[PDB]
Parts: sequence; C-alpha cells; structure tokens
Amino acid sequence: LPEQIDWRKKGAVTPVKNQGSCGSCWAFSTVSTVESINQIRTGNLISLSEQELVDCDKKNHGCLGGAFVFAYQYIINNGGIDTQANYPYKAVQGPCQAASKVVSIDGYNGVPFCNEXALKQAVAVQPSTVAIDASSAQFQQYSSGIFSGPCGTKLNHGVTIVGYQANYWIVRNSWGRYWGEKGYIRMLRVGGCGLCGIARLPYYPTKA
Repeated sequence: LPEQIDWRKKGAVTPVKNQGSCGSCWAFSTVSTVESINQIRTGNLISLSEQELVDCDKKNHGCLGGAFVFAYQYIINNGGIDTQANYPYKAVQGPCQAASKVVSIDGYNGVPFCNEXALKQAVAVQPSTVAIDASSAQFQQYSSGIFSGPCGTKLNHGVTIVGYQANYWIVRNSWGRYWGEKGYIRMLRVGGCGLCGIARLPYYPTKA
C-alpha cells in the first residue's frame, strides 16, 4: 500500500460543498463517495445531487439526520442518482421530484470496525465514508494543522476520508470552504477506534 495517497490529486474529488443549516451530512458524505468511485471507474468526474436524497430517501430524515446504509441502499434501489445541476441543493427538505439516473453503483461494503489498518487499505482503493464525534468546540472551531483532539467517540457527524499520510487522515467535511483547511481537516491516526471515533463505522460504495 502507498505510504500516502490523496484522491484530490488524482482527480476523483469534486470541489468542497456546504450543507448549510440542514442536517444532511449523511447525504453529502455518502454522495461524495459515489462521485469518487464513478470517476475512478469511468474517468468521469460528475457532481451529484444531495438534495435528491434529502427529499426522496424516505428511510432517512432529511435535515434531521440519516444513516449511510439507507442512503447507499436508496441509490441502488432507485437505479441511480441525478446531478447537482439538475436537482440543486436548497438546504431544506421538499417534495421528492422525478429525476434522471445519471450515475449508479452496484453495492456497498463495510470496513472492519476500529481497525485503522483495514481502513487505510480501503482508502487506498477509494474514498470512504466514516462517522465521527464532532461535538467538541475544538473540532467545530478547527482552522489548520493536524487535529489531535479532544473529542469523544459518540457518533453524530458524517464525513469522508479522501486520503492519508503516515500520521493522519485527510478528511473532507461539508461545511464549506471557510471551515478548516479550505473545507478539510487532517486528523491524527491514533489507532484503536480512531480519533473522535473515526474508525468506528466506515463504508464505501462498490461499482463493477
């Protein structure tokens, strides 16, 4: 496995997005991994619709939260997801619209829990979604550098790992460009269940 990898440098990651005052991080994180696996498999980088999930993924709760599994499942059962351009983000749940199926995935896989070595292996193949405890003030006001806590392991926020170095994970948040390092945060690799519990619940989409 590479000692380091950054999917942003390989053309598999779209510009940073902003979920606004809507608790749809479960949608932004999940969709991000689908945008990435599609580019890795087809060579085409396309920005997809988070709003579609917020409005139509009924098993989840729009701006009130949701789970990764149900998001990936919706995409699969629905036969695909539309683009950001065709179904723009409003930061508020609204009536589910009919949509075109531009990008599709075949399934999703979970990574063994609290095993950063296995997580490293998954990330080396493609960006993966993970849940973390983002309740600490230090995480919320993070600006730059390698974040090393403090933070607990109570899962309450979804983000995406788009790369790593020997000492840290490169994490893509969905709070816009003005948070952290242009929308990203470098989190220290500490083993166990990971910093802020980042290694507790990882998943990634699959596409033949």
